[PDB]
Amino acid sequence: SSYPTNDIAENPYWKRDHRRAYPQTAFFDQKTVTGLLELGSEATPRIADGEAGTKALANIANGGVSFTQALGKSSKDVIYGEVLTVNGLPPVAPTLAPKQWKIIEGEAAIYPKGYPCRTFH
Amino acid sequence: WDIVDVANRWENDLIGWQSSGDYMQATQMKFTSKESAIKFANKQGWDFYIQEPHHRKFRVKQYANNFVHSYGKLKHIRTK
Amino acid sequence: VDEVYEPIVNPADRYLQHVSDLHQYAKYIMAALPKYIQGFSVWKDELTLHVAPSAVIPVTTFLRDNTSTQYKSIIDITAVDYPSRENRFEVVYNFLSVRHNSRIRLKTYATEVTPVPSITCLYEGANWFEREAYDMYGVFFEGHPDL
Amino acid sequence: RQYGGLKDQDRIFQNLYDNYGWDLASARKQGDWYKTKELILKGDTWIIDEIKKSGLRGRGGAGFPSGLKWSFMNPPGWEKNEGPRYLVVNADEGEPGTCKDREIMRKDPHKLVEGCLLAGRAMNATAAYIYIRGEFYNEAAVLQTAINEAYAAGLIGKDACGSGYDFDVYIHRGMGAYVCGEETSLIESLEGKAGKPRLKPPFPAGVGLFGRPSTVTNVETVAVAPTILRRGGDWFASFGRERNSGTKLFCISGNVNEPCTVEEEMSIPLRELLEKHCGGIKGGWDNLLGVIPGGCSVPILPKNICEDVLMDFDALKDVQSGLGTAAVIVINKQQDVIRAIQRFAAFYKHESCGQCTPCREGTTWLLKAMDRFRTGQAKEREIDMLYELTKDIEGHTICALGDAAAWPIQGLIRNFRPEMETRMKKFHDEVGAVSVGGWMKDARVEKGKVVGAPLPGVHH
Amino acid sequence: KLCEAICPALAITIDAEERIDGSRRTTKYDIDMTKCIYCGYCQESCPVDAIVETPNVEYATETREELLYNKEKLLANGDKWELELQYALDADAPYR
Amino acid sequence: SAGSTAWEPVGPGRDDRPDSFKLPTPKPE
Amino acid sequence: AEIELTIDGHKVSIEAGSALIQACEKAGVTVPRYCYHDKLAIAGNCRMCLVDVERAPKPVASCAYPVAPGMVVRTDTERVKQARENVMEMMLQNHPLDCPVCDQGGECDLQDQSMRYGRDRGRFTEITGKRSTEDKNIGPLVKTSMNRCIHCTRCVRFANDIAGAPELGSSGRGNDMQIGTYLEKNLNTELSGNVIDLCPVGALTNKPY
Amino acid sequence: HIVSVHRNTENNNPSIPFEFSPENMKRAEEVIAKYPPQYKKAAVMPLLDIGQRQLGYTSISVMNYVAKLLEMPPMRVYEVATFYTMYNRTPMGRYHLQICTTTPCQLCGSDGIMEAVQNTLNIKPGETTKDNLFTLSEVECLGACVNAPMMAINDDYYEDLTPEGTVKLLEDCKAGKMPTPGPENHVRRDCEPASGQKVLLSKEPHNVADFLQEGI
Amino acid sequence: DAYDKVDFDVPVGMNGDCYDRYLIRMAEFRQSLRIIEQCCNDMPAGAVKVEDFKINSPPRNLMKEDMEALIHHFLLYT
Ligand SMILES: Cc1cc2nc3c(=O)[nH]c(=O)nc-3n(C[C@H](O)[C@H](O)[C@H](O)COP(=O)(O)O)c2cc1C
Ligand code: SF4
Ligand code: SF4
Ligand code: SF4
Ligand code: SF4
Ligand code: SF4
Ligand code: FES
Ligand code: FES
Repeated sequence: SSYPTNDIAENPYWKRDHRRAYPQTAFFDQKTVTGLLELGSEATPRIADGEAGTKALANIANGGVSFTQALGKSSKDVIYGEVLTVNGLPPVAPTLAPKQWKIIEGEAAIYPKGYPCRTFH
Repeated sequence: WDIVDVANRWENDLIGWQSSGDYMQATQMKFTSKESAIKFANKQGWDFYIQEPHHRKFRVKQYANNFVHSYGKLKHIRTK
Repeated sequence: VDEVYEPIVNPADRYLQHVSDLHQYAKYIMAALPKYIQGFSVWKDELTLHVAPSAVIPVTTFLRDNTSTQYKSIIDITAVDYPSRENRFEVVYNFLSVRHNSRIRLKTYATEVTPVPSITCLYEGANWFEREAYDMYGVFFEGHPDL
Repeated sequence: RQYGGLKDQDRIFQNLYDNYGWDLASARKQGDWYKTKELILKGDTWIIDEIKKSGLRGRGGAGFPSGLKWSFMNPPGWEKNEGPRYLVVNADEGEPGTCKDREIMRKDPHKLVEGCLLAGRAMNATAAYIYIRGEFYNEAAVLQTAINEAYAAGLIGKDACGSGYDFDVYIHRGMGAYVCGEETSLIESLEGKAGKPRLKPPFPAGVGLFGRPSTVTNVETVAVAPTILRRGGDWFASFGRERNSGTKLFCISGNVNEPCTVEEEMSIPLRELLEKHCGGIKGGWDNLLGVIPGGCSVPILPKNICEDVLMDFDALKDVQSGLGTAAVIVINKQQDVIRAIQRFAAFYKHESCGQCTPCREGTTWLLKAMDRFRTGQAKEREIDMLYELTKDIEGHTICALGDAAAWPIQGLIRNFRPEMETRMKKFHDEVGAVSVGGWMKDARVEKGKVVGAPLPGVHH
Repeated sequence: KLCEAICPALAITIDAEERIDGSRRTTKYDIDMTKCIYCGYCQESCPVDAIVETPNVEYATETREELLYNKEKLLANGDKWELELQYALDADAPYR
Repeated sequence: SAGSTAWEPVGPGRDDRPDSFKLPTPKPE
Repeated sequence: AEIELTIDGHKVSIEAGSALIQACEKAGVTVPRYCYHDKLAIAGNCRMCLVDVERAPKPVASCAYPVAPGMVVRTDTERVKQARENVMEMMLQNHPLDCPVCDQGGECDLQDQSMRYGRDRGRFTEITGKRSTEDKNIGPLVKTSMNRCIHCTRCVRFANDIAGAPELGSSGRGNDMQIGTYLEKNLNTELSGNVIDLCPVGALTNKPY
Repeated sequence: HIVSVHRNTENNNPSIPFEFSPENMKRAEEVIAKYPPQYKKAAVMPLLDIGQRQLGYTSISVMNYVAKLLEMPPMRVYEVATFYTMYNRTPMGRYHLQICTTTPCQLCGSDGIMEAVQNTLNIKPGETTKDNLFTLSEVECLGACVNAPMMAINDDYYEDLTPEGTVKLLEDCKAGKMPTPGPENHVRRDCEPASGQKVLLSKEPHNVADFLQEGI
Repeated sequence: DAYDKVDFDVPVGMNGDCYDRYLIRMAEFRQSLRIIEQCCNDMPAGAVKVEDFKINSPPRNLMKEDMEALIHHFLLYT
C-alpha cells in the first residue's frame, strides 16, 4: 500500500476519485468559434454589459452573424494574437512531451563507424 | 426480436445444455429515440410493434399527512 | 522501505497547456478553411476535426502539404455505427506527423449507400484500410482501384 | 459587574429544602395562586411580551428564547383551525447529572401547575399534559394529589380560578426512556406509539399532539413564569449578562466534597459555584482533571478553562461546550476520565431509539472503540479515526441525541489525548503489539470464538 | 455464479437450488474445456477458493465428450489433487 | 448485458476548457 | 399551485407541499434513497437523501423537506458527498458478508449506491465483531435472513397501509431493533409477495426461487 | 442487552387468560377518559403498567387484552412494551434492585455497591435468585445524581448508600420491614447540602404578593 | 510507462534494406538488456495496481473480512 491512500482518518474518496473528475469532451462548432471572435473570452472580454450583451450572444447562438463576416470584421490585434501568433506566424502541431534528439558516435555507439546503423540518445 | 417457437431453445441430451437455432435470440439494438428506431426498421424492412411506456403518475407526498387529525374513528393506526 | 509514499494526483492536470495549444491550433485551422470544417473537439491531447465527405480530399491535402501540419503518415481508418443517426456511419481517419511529433483525427459521415472519397490518391497505405472498412461495415470508398 | 449573590429574597424556588409546605394551604403563603385571575384576564399578548422582555430562555438544554416559541403557537388566523390546542411539559429528566426537575415537583408543585395554566393561557391551550418518568413514581403521586387539590379549589378545570378559561391538567407517566424527553418523541409517546422521534418539519406548533398544535416546555421554564409575571420582568433582566438572564438551578455532583443542588443567577463563575455553595473540590482545586457543566450531552472542560468561564450559554459556547440542564459533573485526578466517557457512550447506545441509521450504528462503534482505548488496545491513528466517526453522526440525524453522542468524545480527544496514548503504550509494553481493530498477531477464529486476544466489553 | 459471469468463453454452466438441509448448493456444474482458454479469472472471482486450476496438463483424450466435465468429474479431480492444490495455495494465496 | 447497472456510474466530468475559449459572461450590470 | 426553484442550476416547477426529491426527479437529478418509495408513506430513517439548502445550515432530507419558492439546492458539493460516504459506512458496518448467497446480488441498491456514492474500503475491523440476529418464520412464501436488514420500514408501511396486515412491526429499541412479528405468526395477506419487491436488501426473498 | 423476540412457554402464552379486577377496570376507564375518545390507544402505556402491577410481569396475555380493549392490533402493543424498558416481559423477583452505574454514581462508589450485592446474593445482572426474591439489574441515571450513589427497590429510592448499608438493607428486605426511602439512615437529608442549608435559612417565606409589579 | 525514467538509445539506419533492419533488431536486443538491468536495479516498493477498489479487485484478506471490498469484488467480477 501507499500512505495517503491507506490513511484511515483524513482520506475521503471524493478527493482521490479521479474517474468522476474526468475531463469533458469539448465541442466547438463554427457558432461557438465566431462568438469567441466577434466577442472574446473570459480572459480577454470584448462584450457589452447587461442584457444587451446577452442578446449579443444570442444573435450568434442563432445564425445572426457568420464566421467569415467576423473573420473580416476582425482587427489586426484580434487575428494576430488570437488566431495566429503575435509575430504573425501560424501555430505548429503541438507536442506534449518534446524530444530533442542527439547522436552518439565512435566508441559509445552500439555499432562501429563502418556499419550502416547509428545510435540516437 | 420476437421468438420463433420451434427454434428458440431446447435441451440437449448429452450434457444438459440449451441449444438454439434462432440467431437473433441475443441481439438487442439500442437507440436514442423512437423515431430513429422506426426509421431504421423501415429502412431494413422489419415489421415492428411499438410498446409505449408507462410512467409513474405524479402525486403530492407530505410527511405531515402521517400525523394529521382524525375527527372521527381512526381508520388505521400508523407505525412509522 | 518502511512507508511507501505515492502522492495523489489527477492524470489530467498534466495536459492543460497542451490542450490550450491544441485549441489555438484548431482555431487557426477553422479560420483557415471555413468552407469545410464544421467543428472540432479536444479531449486529453487528442484533437478531432469534423467534416463532410466532400471535404476529405481538400483537408487531407492541407494536412499533408502545409508546413505547420505535415501529417504525412496514415495511421488508421475506421468506421463506427451509430444507428440512431440518419447517417449511421462515421468514418475516422487518424494521422501522424513525425516532423512535429503530433497526431490528429478527421471524421466524416456516410450511409449504407452514400460513398466516401478515397485518399489513395495521397496515402497509398489507405488501400487496405479502406478495403477493411468496406468489408466490415459496408462503406464505399469512391475512386478506389480495387475495392 | 460580578454575579453569584442571588439572595433568598430573589430565589424563586423557595421550599427547595422542605423549609415549608407543598400543600395548597402553604403555597398560598408562598404567594402561589395569588392573582392568577387577573393575570388570565390580561391576555395572550401581555403575557408573551413580558416573558419576552424577561429574556427567559430554555432550560432543558436548548436555550431557545421563551416567549418567541410560545408566540409561534399564536399566528394570525389560528381560531379557524377549530380544534383543541394542547400544552406539554417535559418533566422527563433523563440527563445524567440532572436532578432539578425532581426538586421542582416533590417540593413546590403548585408553581408548576400555575405555570401550565399560564403558558396555556398565553398559547390559548385547552389542556396541559405532563410527561413524567416512570421511575419518578412517588413524585408523580404527589403531583397528582396537588393537581387534585387545585381541581377542588377551581384553579384548574372549568372556569379556572373563576375566570372565563376552561383548562384541564393531566399527568402522563412515561415508562422509561431518555429519548422520549425529546420534543417530538414525547408526543408520539402520548399518542400510544413508541417514542420514536419525528422530523422537523412539521413543527409541533403546526402539527403536534393528536394532530393538533402543541408546545413542549421544561418544568422550570413554566414553573418560574408565574413569578416573572407577578413580579415585573425587569428584575429578571437585572440578573446575569444581557442575553443570559436570571436564576438557574444547578445540580452539582461527583467528586466534590459536598454534593449539592442550588439556585443562583446565571453568569456566575464556575469556581465560586464549586467552592461556596458546595465544599470545594475533594482534594483541592488543583486536584481537578476536568468538569462537565451541562451533563453528559456536553464536552468536558479542562482545568485551564475552569479558572475563568462563566456559567452561561454564550461563554460556554465560546469554549466549544454548552450549558445543558446546568448539571455540573466534577472529576478529580484520581479518576479514569476515559471510563466516564465510555460509560456515556454505553448510555447513548442504550437510549438510541433505533430509528435513523447513524445513531443505531455509530453509537455501537463508538462504544466498541472506547472500550478498547480504555485498555490501550488500539493505535494512535485510531483517535483520528474516532474523530471522523463522530463527524459521521454530528449532523445526519433526526433528533439531537446523535450530536449529544458525538460531542463528549470530541472533547476528550481535544483535551486529554495523551492519557489515551499513554494507556496505549502501556498495552504495547504489558501485553503485546496491536493492529487496527484490536486484532493482535496470535488472534484467530478457532471454534466459534476469538481466542488469541482479550475482548473488551463483552458481557451479554 | 461469478465464475459463470466473468468467464470470457462462457464455458461454465451452473444450476442451483435449495438443498435438503436448507443450504445453497449446486446440482450442475459443467466446464467445456474445449471452450476454456485457461485465464484463471474463475479462481480469482470465487470468494471461497472452490474452483481452482491445477498444474496438471496431462489430460488428453481420444474423444471430445470426455472434455465436457461435470460436477462429479471435478469433485474427484479435487479429491485427487488436493495435496498439490494445498502446496500451490500456501505459496500463492498471499499474493492473491 | 442484462445485469447492467441501474444507477448512473460516473457523473458529469470536469471542465478543462481554457478560459480563452469559454464564451464570456456579460458583466451583470 | 406550481412553484419554481433551482436544483444544480436547473429550474423546475412542481406543486406546493411536495417533496424535494420529486422535484429532483422532475429535473433528472439522480438522488439516492432507501426509505423512500413513491407509493408508500414517507419516513426519514435511511438518511441517504441528504442535500444542501441555502436556507438551512445542516444538510436536510430531500425525502421530507417541503418544497418552497425560490429555494436553491445543490447535490454535488463536498458536504453532500461526505455525508453520503459516512452514512454508507454506517449502513455497512453491521451488514453480513452474504452477497454470494443473497438472492439480491446483481440487483441490490446497497451495492450500487455503495459503489457510486461510497468508499472503496471500510475502516471497521473491530474484534467484537458485527451484530447478529435470528431469522423469522413468517411463512412459506417469504424467506428471511434478517442480519441483512437496514431498517428502512418499507415492509411495515406497506403492510399496515396498503395491505392491511398489521402483524408486521418494529420490536425492540436501538441497535437491537428487529423487524418482525413479536411472536411466531405468518404474514397473512394475498399481497405478501410485494414486500419482496420492496425490500432493497435480501432480508425478504422469494422462497420457490 | 435487550430481547426483542418472544418464544411461547407454558407460563407465558396467549392461551393463559387475563382480566383486570373491578378496581383496576374502574381505574382503566378513568385513564381512558383523560384522553380523547378516538385516541384511546394513547392509554396503552398506563394500562400496561396497571397490568404489570396486578400481575408481576407484562405477559403476552396482558398485551393482548389491552389491544382488545383499545381496539388496536396487538403488534402495536408489542412494540410499546418492547421499546420502553420498565415493562418487564419476564417473571421478576419480589425486589427489583436497580443500581445506577452512571458516571456520577460511579465516581461516588457504585462499583462497590454492585460488588457487595453480587457477593451477598451471589447473582449477576439480569439474573434471579433461587428464592424469587431479588431480581438484579444495573441501569442508567435515575434522577438522583446529587444523592450519589443510590439504588431502587420496587419504585422506592434508597440514597447515599454505602456497601455495609446496602448489605444490611438487603438483609432487612429479605426478612421483614424495609426502611423508608431517602438518604441512608437519614443522618443526611434529601437535597439540602449535607453540612446543613446555606441558602434558605429562614422560618417564614417571602410571599411574592409583597413584591408585585405596579400594574396588575 | 517508465521509458522516460530509464536510459536507452534508439538505433537508426540508412539504405532501408533488410540488413539495416536486422542490425536495428539486434541493437534493440542489447538496449533492452540495458533497460532490464536498470529496472532490476530499481524496482520501487508499493502497490502494483490502482488502490481504487472500484476499478481493481481488492485483496482477498479484505474481501473475506470487509463488506465494501466484497461488494466491489462482486460488481467488478459480474
Ligand atoms: C434526546 C433528548 C432528550 C432530552 N431529555 C430531556 C429531559 O429528560 N429533561 C429536560 O428538561 N430536557 C430534555 N431534553 C431537552 C428539552 O426538553 C427539549 O429538547 C426541548 O428543548 C424543550 O426544552 P425548552 O422548552 O425548555 O426550551 C432532551 C432533548 C433531547 C434531544
Ligand atoms: S439520533 Fe438516535 S435517538 Fe435520535 S432519532 Fe435518530 S436513532 Fe433515534
Ligand atoms: S479459467 Fe478457464 S474455466 Fe475459468 S473462466 Fe477462464 S476459460 Fe473459463
Ligand atoms: S462458489 Fe466459486 S465455483 Fe461456485 S459458483 Fe461461486 S465462483 Fe463458481
Ligand atoms: S425487513 Fe427488509 S423491507 Fe423491512 S425494513 Fe428491513 S430491509 Fe427493509
Ligand atoms: S442485500 Fe447485502 S448481502 Fe445482499 S446483495 Fe445487497 S449488500 Fe450484498
Ligand atoms: S430517502 Fe430521505 S432519509 Fe430516506
Ligand atoms: S448518575 Fe446515578 S442517579 Fe443519576
